[PDB]
Amino acid sequence: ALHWRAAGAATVLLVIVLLAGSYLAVLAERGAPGAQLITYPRALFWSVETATTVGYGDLYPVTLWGRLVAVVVMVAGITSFGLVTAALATWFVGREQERRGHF
Amino acid sequence: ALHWRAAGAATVLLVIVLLAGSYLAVLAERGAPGAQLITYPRALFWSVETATTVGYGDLYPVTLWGRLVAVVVMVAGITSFGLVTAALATWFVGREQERRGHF
Amino acid sequence: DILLTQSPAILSVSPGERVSFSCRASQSIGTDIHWYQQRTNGSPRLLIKYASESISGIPSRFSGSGSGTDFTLSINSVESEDIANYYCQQSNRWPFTFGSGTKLEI
Amino acid sequence: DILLTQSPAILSVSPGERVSFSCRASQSIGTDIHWYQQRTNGSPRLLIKYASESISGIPSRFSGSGSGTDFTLSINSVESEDIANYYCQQSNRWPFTFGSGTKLEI
Amino acid sequence: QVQLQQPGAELVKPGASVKLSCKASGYTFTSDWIHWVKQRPGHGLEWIGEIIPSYGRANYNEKIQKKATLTADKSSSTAFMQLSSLTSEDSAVYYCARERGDGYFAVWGAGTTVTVSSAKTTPPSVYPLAPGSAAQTNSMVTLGCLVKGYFPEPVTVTWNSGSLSSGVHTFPAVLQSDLYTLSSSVTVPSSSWPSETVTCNVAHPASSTKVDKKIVPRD
Ligand SMILES: CCCC[N+](CCCC)(CCCC)CCCC
Ligand SMILES: CCCCCCCCCO
Ligand SMILES: CCCCCCCCCO
Ligand SMILES: [K+]
Ligand SMILES: [K+]
Ligand SMILES: [K+]
Ligand SMILES: [K+]
Ligand SMILES: [K+]
Repeated sequence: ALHWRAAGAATVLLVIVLLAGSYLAVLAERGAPGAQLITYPRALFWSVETATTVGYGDLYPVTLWGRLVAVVVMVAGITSFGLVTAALATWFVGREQERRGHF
Repeated sequence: ALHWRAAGAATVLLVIVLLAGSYLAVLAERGAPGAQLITYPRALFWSVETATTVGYGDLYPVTLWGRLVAVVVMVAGITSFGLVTAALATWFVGREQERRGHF
Repeated sequence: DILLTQSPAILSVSPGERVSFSCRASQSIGTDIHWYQQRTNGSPRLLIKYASESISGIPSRFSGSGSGTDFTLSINSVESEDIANYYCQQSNRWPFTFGSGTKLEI
Repeated sequence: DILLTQSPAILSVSPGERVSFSCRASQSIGTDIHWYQQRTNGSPRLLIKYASESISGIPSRFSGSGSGTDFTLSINSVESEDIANYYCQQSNRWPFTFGSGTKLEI
Repeated sequence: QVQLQQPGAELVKPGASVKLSCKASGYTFTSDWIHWVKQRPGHGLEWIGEIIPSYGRANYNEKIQKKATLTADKSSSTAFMQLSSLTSEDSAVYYCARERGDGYFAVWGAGTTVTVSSAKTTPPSVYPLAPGSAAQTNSMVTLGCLVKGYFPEPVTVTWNSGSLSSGVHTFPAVLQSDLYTLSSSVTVPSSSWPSETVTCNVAHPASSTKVDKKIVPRD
């Protein structure tokens, strides 16, 4: 199943991006006066609300590499959601042409 | 492949919108007292978090044409994501009816 | 707009002593402050961009710090060529504004 | 709410001199300030909308500036017809409020 | 390799106008902003306005009176500022600065000294200043150069075309009867004179003149 390979890998990729992104955000934001994304617990929640595109604004990067990490977290969460949605649609379609009599 | 033409063109369109949108935002925001979207580096990151609909609120236009540019960046990122997701679903479907024996 | 207050107007310091100018903004501007040097009958010269980051060609003698509404330009061991007028400029909000300036005397 | 303080109450100026009224808000209101003119036994008249933008029919003599909590209405070369009461009004937050007013005398 | 080249000085009659220029060399990106800064003698820096030559849009300082009008010519890489209806309050030094669209002014021009007066342009008079023939010399001998009767500011003075940079004092000019007077001093070793040649180079940009003067000991 190709659609389950792409969705399954993207979700694994997303988890790696969320954890590494939380780590790399703190590493890139510290050293910049005024930054508030400087502790791992709340940086872990920031990566989730970034990947899900919620983006409250309570937490955000101010540096270049912090923003580059943010972009990666944005793209990873969006593409993973696009692949899973696509994989679900083909799963339902193939399931629907079955149950009738089409294999 | 029509679905790869539409997804491939939309992503190219998105890159053009992101770069021009960052340029046109600064051009439209300068001259308005209080505007903070007035330098190209951070305006480049603003267009990304706008097209991905993250929207932290750290950066946003305050003028008419700045907001019109923002609308274009919003729509471009959303429609590009809708076309790529659609193109992936048909790619998986066509790939799934293959591998069986249907051409 | 954003007014930048520079203190003191004139700053007296002994040779070889670390000195510090102060730039303060009417409101929080993060780190979008820039420092310039202007000698007698000369044009302004960028020393420090974005509060703390340095500029190629400018000695490591110069260093900046601060964030929000309090910014500082420091000079480790002031020598004679440091005698000039120092200005700060913000780029956080439109329009760009300058500080009143601080003269350095040894 | 948002209180708008106008200074000074009365403003004396010589003919042909650039004058400036001041309007200040209790809190930051961006640029959502508006200026009105009211002559003797007359109705208020909009001169400037949104801090700096002009109004058709109003001379280029009038100009506005400022943002946040400090706004200014300027008059290049004051003449006799400028003698009136000047008010500022904010539309950033509900409710709309007016300034105390500034009388111009020549 | 001056990135931003401006004329030396400009003399304007009260009520008239002038068109200042700022020729730009170096890299010229589409994200470049040209800023103009006004500075009065003994005063600080004042932001007038900005312009992006690649698009032609200009912004101005709302807090002050609009005396300037910004234009640009992409073919020649030269921005222009039109100062109209000038009074004595508009006499200052006007700089042009290039911003890469990232907030700071990376490179400045030399500045143009604009003088608004009804007086006429007068070339400077350079006079040698050799010490008395009965004066004593240490290990250093101080020589001078007198520049008087010029209008308007400024004047530039060099000794031996800049090679005699160290030991040079150029005193601020004094205004009297619509005319300026300036003196400049140079300190050279007593063995370096009159053995080596010493000459002051006085340039008056407002009259487009430049002369030299060899400091010959008094007969
Ligand atoms: C349920 C709302 C999900 C938000 N989306 C999808 C984000 C997926 C992480 C944002 C578009 C990002 C291109 C879609 C909004 C549609 C208006
Ligand atoms: C990918 C994380 C790298 C962060 C490095 C930040 C260095 C900033 C130096 O000013
Ligand atoms: C598309 C960008 C155009 C920006 C023009 C702004 C003009 C504002 C004038 O008040
Ligand atoms: K969203
Ligand atoms: K949001
Ligand atoms: K938000
Ligand atoms: K917010
Ligand atoms: K907020």
